[PDB]
Amino acid sequence: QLWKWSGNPTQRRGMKKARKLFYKAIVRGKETLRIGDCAVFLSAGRPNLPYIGRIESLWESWGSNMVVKVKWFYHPEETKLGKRQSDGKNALYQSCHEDENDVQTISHKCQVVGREQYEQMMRGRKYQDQQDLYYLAGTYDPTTGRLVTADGVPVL
Repeated sequence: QLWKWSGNPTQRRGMKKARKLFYKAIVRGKETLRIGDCAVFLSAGRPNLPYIGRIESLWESWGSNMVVKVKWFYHPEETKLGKRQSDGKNALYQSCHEDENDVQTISHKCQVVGREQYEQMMRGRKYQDQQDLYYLAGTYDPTTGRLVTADGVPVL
């Protein structure tokens, strides 16, 4: 019931300069999590719906501190605009705003696919409101507040 490293690491420096050992993947029993896969985390603050992010760099510092750098997704409720009318279920807005967190705060691996792929996948199972599959709806920048659709269309 914990996340452990998987595979040989590589030593490097910098990245807020000090020394660390960067790994490529973590494992929790049956579950695997490689760099590039999307993961739902364990959130507790004021953000509305669960934080979901893409892993960019896993490392361990001196003292066995497991740190994961995450590029954040954004639910429609977390933007400066509310859930757009007819936005869709399980919509995620891509962002290029990243930060570091603890590796053990990862709830479970998830998938982020296109809208048509999302609707083709979620066609049968009656238990639809899950937390394992989401669809990309566009790009959101928290610094500017601007957000565009999955086709490059800014909104108001």
